[PDB]
Amino acid sequence: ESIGEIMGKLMQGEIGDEELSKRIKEIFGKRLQWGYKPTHQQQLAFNLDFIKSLKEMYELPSAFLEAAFGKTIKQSGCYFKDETTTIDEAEEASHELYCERAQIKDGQTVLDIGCGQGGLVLHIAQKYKNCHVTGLTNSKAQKNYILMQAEKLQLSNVDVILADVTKHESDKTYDRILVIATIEHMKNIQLFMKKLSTWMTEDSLLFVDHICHKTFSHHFEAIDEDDWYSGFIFPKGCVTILSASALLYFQDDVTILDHWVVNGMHMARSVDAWRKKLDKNMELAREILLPGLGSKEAVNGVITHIRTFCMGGYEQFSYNNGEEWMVAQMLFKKK
Amino acid sequence: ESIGEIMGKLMQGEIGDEELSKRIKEIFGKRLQWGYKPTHQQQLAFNLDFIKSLKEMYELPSAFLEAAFGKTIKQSGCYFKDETTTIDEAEEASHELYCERAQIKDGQTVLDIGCGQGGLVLHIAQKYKNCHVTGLTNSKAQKNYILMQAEKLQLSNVDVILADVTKHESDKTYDRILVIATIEHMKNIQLFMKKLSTWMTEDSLLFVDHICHKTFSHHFEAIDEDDWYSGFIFPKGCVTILSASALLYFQDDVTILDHWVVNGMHMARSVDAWRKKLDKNMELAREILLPGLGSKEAVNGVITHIRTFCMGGYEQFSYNNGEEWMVAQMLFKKK
Ligand SMILES: C[S@@+](CC[C@H](N)C(=O)[O-])C[C@H]1O[C@@H](n2cnc3c(N)ncnc32)[C@H](O)[C@@H]1O
Ligand SMILES: C[S@@+](CC[C@H](N)C(=O)[O-])C[C@H]1O[C@@H](n2cnc3c(N)ncnc32)[C@H](O)[C@@H]1O
Ligand SMILES: COc1ccc(C[C@H]2c3cc(O)c(OC)cc3CCN2C)cc1O
Ligand SMILES: COc1ccc(C[C@H]2c3cc(O)c(OC)cc3CCN2C)cc1O
Repeated sequence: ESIGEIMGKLMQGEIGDEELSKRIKEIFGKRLQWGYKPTHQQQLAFNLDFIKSLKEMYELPSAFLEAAFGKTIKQSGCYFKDETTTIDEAEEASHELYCERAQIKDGQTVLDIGCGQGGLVLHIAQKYKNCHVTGLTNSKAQKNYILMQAEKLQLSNVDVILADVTKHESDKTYDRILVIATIEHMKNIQLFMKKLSTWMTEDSLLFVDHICHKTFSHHFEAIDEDDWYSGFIFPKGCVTILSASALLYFQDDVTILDHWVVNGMHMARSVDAWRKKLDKNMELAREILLPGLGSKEAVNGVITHIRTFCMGGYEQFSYNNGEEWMVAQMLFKKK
Repeated sequence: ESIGEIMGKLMQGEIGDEELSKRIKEIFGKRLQWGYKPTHQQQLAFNLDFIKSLKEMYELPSAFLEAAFGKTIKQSGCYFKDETTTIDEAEEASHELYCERAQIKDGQTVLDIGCGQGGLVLHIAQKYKNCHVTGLTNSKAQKNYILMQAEKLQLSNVDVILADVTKHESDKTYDRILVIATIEHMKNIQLFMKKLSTWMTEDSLLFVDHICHKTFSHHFEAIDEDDWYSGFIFPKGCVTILSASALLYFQDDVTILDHWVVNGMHMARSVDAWRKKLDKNMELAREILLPGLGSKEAVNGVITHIRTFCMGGYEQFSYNNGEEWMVAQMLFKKK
């Protein structure tokens, strides 16, 4: 059983959902075997080795995005109160959670780093009309989308910075900096945190939300030759899954004030909703993508990628009733 | 079954070792039930609540001490390589571990806070003749003992500061600060850490060793009315057991560089050796104490206290093969 084989059957839609879930679950189970140590002594030795190594280091059309994701195209874990919470409500609930945890108050300058399609930017701007809300994104498409939404919603307190955060230089400081599902993509965390501190004053607060494992850190990459999933989903080996505590060791330039995690079932419910909505709008999605992609085969490839991401994400975050992979949140002030 | 009852039978030597161990083990088991939460979400909420609360806040004759403890009267967890390691060897092995983990080098100024009988002070002074080693203790007896030992061992590089560390004021800085089994007694940790930072330069390192639980923090005090042990051992409610990670949240003035724990079986072997040696020298011990104490009953009381401490300590640190309560160590530099 080779991976070239498994990829073939996967791309040809010949693996049933039940089998696909089972295979991915098995791959995550192996990640758990790799990460858990028999003693806390060894667990910390392993975790500290990961932290020390860290310290030495085509866009989807928005119409397609709107057909797969919730209303504000949130691309991060949402928050589900009820069994009946829709993805749209879940988006809103997690926006309000961030506002509370980050102590957003009317009149503050707010910076959202890696703002995506700007669901959070738009939420804060509308809710707090005296705040000035800046999103920062490296994507031209995202900037354009946010600006269009701000205009449609009669929001005058939004700007977007188009930039690679790791290169962006400014003397500007902000009362509140929010970093949502972005730190996972950052090559140099110590330098990232340091730069963020330079955009803060003594009164600023920094809020970070990231997917985590409760116990250990890992790069999102294949353990063994049998793992076809990790490299399929992330073909760059560029996503890091920090442990729930990893950022505690990155207080060179910022100091922790609070620390939470959100159980993984919330993220699981998120990716499940995306998957279902994508399945629902499958034909429309296929039509939307065809122009920009060329082939209907290249279409199916993109769709398979996204759907499998959702299928795998479900197994990942729901493992052990959400008590393995989950979401970590931290609040810091400047040193 | 009242506690007044249990204390009576205990002081009258009418509780067998097997029963005594069982009762204490049960008390610790209840502490575990109290500390472990069903989700990491709740575990952190509980742990952060403990950390936030923190941020709002007659001497035994040395001859007796020599008859109960190892050669250098180390009053902290030792380190046992073999089944045949004596308490004396265990003392030495943990001294060398500290020297490595704290990166002690010949020629440094070294400060040992809460230095006790100065086993570590004497070890560094003898091993590194160009170091200057200062112990700081609040006990006149300890200062006297260390000074006598330094004189006997022809050590010219030792001084002792007699002081309450929480009141001590000095402009003096040191290359290395060591804090061994002392932070557990500190009322205000944030202020303690802050003061330590003022005794450091950019080149200094701070090493802290403390008893911990791997998962949660707790005051060493009775949970319920059935716990006769906690208040017997520590009648002041003045000992805090931080979690293995708690000090990560105290980086206002210092930054973490490394983090370890030592499995609890080492501490268990420590208190067991003390208990056995005390049992061995029981008659001598009783004789030594009689002058300073008056009654032979007051003697038995002190001995019961110490022995029960050892008996309980064994159950505490050996719980789950040393994977509950254990020893945490951290290395920091100044901010
Ligand atoms: C997983 S998405 C999170 C989007 C948004 N925060 C949300 O929660 O929906 C990661 C975001 O970070 C952006 N990003 C990644 N690397 C970046 C970089 N170096 N500079 C700026 N933005 C970056 C991506 O384009 C995207 O907007
Ligand atoms: C558990 S003993 C540890 C002794 C020694 N470090 C060892 O490992 O054997 C705690 C030590 O801290 C000292 N101590 C406690 N509170 C203190 C304070 N406020 N100032 C100075 N020393 C203190 C005690 O007298 C004792 O020397
Ligand atoms: C295919 O495009 C994407 C769609 C949605 C997300 C949301 C989210 C997320 C959700 C997961 O379930 C996951 O699995 C490890 C990884 C990530 C990494 C980035 N972010 C934290 C990210 C994307 O790159
Ligand atoms: C009776 O006098 C003592 C003798 C030995 C110690 C060693 C050690 C220690 C060992 C334990 O096993 C323990 O149980 C929680 C608590 C403590 C607190 C202080 N220190 C970290 C401390 C003493 O106060």
